[PDB]
Amino acid sequence: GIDKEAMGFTYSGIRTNGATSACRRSGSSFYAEMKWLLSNTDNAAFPQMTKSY
Amino acid sequence: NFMLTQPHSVSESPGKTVTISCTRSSGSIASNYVQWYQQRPGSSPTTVIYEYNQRPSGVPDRFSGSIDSSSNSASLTISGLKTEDEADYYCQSYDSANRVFGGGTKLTVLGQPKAAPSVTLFPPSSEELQANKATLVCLISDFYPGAVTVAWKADSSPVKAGVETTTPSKQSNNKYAASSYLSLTPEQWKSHRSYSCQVTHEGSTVEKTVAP
Amino acid sequence: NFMLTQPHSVSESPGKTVTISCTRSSGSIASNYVQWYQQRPGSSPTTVIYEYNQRPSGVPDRFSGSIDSSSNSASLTISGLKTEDEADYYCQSYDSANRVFGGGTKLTVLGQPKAAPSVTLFPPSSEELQANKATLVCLISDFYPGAVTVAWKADSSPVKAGVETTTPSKQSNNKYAASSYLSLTPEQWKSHRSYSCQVTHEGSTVEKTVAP
Amino acid sequence: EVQLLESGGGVVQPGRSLRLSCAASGFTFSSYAIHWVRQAPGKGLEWVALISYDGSNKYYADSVKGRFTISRDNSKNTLYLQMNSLRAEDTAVYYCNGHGSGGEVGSNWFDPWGQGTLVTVSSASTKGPSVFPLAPSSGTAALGCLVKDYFPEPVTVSWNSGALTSGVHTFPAVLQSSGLYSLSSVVTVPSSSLGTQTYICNVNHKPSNTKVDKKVEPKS
Repeated sequence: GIDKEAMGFTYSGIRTNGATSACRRSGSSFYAEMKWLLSNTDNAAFPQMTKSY
Repeated sequence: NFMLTQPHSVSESPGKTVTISCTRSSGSIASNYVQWYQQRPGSSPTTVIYEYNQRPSGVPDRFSGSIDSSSNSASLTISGLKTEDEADYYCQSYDSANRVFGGGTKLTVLGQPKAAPSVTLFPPSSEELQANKATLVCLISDFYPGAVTVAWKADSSPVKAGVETTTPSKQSNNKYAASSYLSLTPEQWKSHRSYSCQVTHEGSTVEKTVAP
Repeated sequence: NFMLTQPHSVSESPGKTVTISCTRSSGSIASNYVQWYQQRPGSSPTTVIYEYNQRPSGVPDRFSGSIDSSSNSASLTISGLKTEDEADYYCQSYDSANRVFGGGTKLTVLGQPKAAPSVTLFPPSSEELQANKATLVCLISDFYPGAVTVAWKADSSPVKAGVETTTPSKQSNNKYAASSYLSLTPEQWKSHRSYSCQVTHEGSTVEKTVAP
Repeated sequence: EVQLLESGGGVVQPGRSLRLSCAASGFTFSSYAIHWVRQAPGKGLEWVALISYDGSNKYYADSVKGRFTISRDNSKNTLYLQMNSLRAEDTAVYYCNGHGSGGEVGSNWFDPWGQGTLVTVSSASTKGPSVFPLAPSSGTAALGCLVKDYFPEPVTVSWNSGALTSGVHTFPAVLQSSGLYSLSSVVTVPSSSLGTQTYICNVNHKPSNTKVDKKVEPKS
C-alpha cells in the first residue's frame, strides 16, 4: 500500500486548478494528487518559482 | 511591441473564394494564438475563427484559418462567398497578456460592377480667406465598393491638416458617398503651387487639384 | 495562392559575379522545389538550375543556386560573367500541382559604359483634339542597358490609359530604343495641370512633362 | 441566457471622469477573466483593458494607462471601468467581453460580447451653421453650398427654397477635431445654366434656429 501525505505546497499569483476533458469526474477535472499550474490569465507571463520539500 | 496589419479592403464575386491576410510586425505569428472576428454594421463582433483554424459551433464550413510562418501572417479564407458575409473582419493576437487587434478589413461581396468615384473639388470660399482661413471641399460620390483612400497632397507631398468623413452608403443608388475638408490659411494657400485631393479606389487613384 | 517576384533587370561587368533573387509572396520557399530557366532571345528556354542547386549536365560551374529561408528567396548566381550569359532568367516553383513562373530578370552583360536615355516628349496634335481625342508621344532613345520603366503620371499619380512598346536594340549604335503613347481626351487633358512621362533607367529616373 | 449588460454610458466633457459597469448572467463569472474592448465610430476595434478571474492581475492598454482603472465584484457579478481624466479620442462604443480559458484546457470557444455602450466626449458649444459659397470653375458642371461649424445634429437643407431637387445631393456630416459638425450639399446641372439662375442656399438647423441663404455666382 501507499501512504499519502501533503507536501504543504502553496502558491501565490497563478492558477492551480487546471482541468481537462480527459480526467472527467462529472466534469472537467484533473489528477487528484497533482496541480496543473497555469498563468493567472491566458498568455500571461508565468513567474519563475522554486519550491522545496 | 508589435502591430497586426491587414488590408484596408478586399472584394470578390459571390461563389468565388477570398482570403484576408494578417501580418505581424514583430515576433513570430506562431508565438501567440490568432483569433478572427467578424463585425457586421451596428452589430457586436462574432468570432468566426479561434486558435488559428478552429471553427466554433455555428460557423459554416466555408470559413477556414491558416498560418504562413514564412510571411509571418495569418489568413482567413471563405469559399463560396455569400452576400451575408459582407462585413468587417479583424484579426487579434496577443502581446504577453494584452490583446492586439488588426486594422480591420472591409469585405464587400459584389452586387454590381465596380464604379469609380465622381470627384468634385471646390476652391476655398473668398469670404473665408477674408476671415483669414482656408478649408477645401472635396466631394466623392457614386463609387462601389465603399472603400476609398483620400490623401491630400501639398503638390505631391504628405499633408496632415484635414478632416475627412467615413464612407456611408447611398439611400438612392446602393452605392457609397463621402467627403473631405482640408483646412489651411491663405498664406500656405499662396506659398504652395497647388493642393491635390487624391482618391484611391480599387487601385485606380483619381485625383483633383486646386491652385491659387 | 502565391507569386514569385524577381527583379526586372540587373547588370554587371564581365568577369564579376552576379546574383538574381526570387522571392515567394506566400508560403515557404523550401516547401516546393525551385527551377532556374534561361531564355535567350527567340530561343526556347533551357534549364540552368533545378532542385535549388543542381547543375544539369552541360551547364558550366559558374552557375550556382541558393536558398535564403530568412528572406524566403532563391538566388541564381553566376561567377565570371561572359557575354553569352546575356539573356532573360525565370525562376519557377510549384503551387500544389500548378507551376508558377517568375516575372523574369533581364540580365545584360556590360559591353560599354551605361548611357542614360534621350527622352523627347510631344504635345498632342491639334487636329486630334479636333477629332475629340488625345494621344501623347514619348520617344526614348540612346540608352544602355536595354531595361527601362515608363510610368505616366497625372501630375505625380498612377495613370493606366496608355500603351508603351517593349525595348528592342538599335541597328545603329548597339543601344536600345523604345516609345510610349498615353491616350486621353482634351477634357481630361485640360482638367489636369500636366502629365509626366517618367522613365526610370538604372535608378536614375529622367522625366519629361506636358501641360495645356 | 448568457449575457453581458453594459451600463453607464453618456456624453461627457474632457478632463472629467466616468465609470462603466457590466452585468454578467448565464455563466460562471468567478472563473473567467473579463475584458474591456472599445471601437471609435468609423474606426476598428481596440483592446482597452482586462482583469483576471480573482482580480489579482489587471492589464491596461498602453494608450490608456494611468487614466482608466479596472475592477470587479464577483459577489455582485459586476465589472467596473473607471475612465477618469478623459480625452477627446476616448469617444467610442465600449463592449465588455469575456475572454479566458477559465481553468479548462479543452475549452470550447467561450467569448461573449455585450451590445456596447456609447461614450461620446465632445467639448461644448451648440452652435449655428455658417454658410459659405461654392462656385464652379468654368457639357455639365456642378456647384454647391457650405454648412460649416455647427452643433449638434441634425439639420434640414433646402436649395432655392425647396425648389431644385433634380440632380441634387446632400452628404453626411463630419466630426471636426474641434468637436463641431459640418456638412455639405451639392447640385449638378448641365453647363448651360451658368449665370442664368442665381442659386440661393437655404438651410435650417433646428436647435440653433439658424437659417441662412447663400447665392452662388461665378467669379472672375
